[PDB]
Amino acid sequence: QTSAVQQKLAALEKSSGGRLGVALIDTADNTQVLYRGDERFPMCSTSKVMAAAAVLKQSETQKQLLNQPVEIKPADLVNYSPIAEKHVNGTMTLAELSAAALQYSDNTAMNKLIAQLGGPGGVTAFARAIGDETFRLDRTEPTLNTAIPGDPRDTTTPRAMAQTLRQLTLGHALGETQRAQLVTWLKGNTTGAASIRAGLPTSWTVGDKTGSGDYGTTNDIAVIWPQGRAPLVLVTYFTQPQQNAESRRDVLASAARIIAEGL
Repeated sequence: QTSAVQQKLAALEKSSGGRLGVALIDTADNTQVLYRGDERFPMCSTSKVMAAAAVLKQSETQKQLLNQPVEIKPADLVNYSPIAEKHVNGTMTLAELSAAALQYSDNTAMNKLIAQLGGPGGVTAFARAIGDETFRLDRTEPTLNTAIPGDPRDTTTPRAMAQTLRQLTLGHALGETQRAQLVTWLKGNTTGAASIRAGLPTSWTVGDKTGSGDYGTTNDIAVIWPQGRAPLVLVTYFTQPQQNAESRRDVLASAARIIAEGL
């Protein structure tokens, strides 16, 4: 059971020197394309989607939760927090933290989302509650990015993440206003133009969350709205053998382009 698309993804992976994972869901017919779909990959910042969604779920029973202020102290600042660093010795609301984590990949903001959920295990508990048995968040930023090969911490599989991203953005894992808010945030991502988006026709609309970490780990998870047809969900995970390997967003664009050729 190896398709033309899977053979092309294998050829891409062989040329890339790394390990590639892909899961597509076409919501027009619920069909799937999987490449290493059940192998675990380090999530890095793609886990920010699960944390923001878990807070959105909390806000379904607390109408003012997203306006709740959270203190940002100098000691809270973790590498790559361009929004939180403007608010040190001040506050950001949970909505502001969600937007910063999703759209700017603000690490301190992610840590505030994790804390609001009671720790990394609270994010994992939310994943289980929406039917994801695979996702595990074990650490905070920045150590969740160590991406060590063979390490199960802070990993998921492409298959699971694609199914969860569908349920969160297009299904009913969240209330309708909350699903719309998540979609709005993802569509406003600033960090995605070189990843899945770069491999798709420019007329298609994309919301995505990127991730990057050690071992050259380069990830992207996306909901895709092609012109005139039902949306797609696509996840592309990539990781490399050397701890200091460089990012390869072009490999995710290449995977997305192969996927799009098969439609």
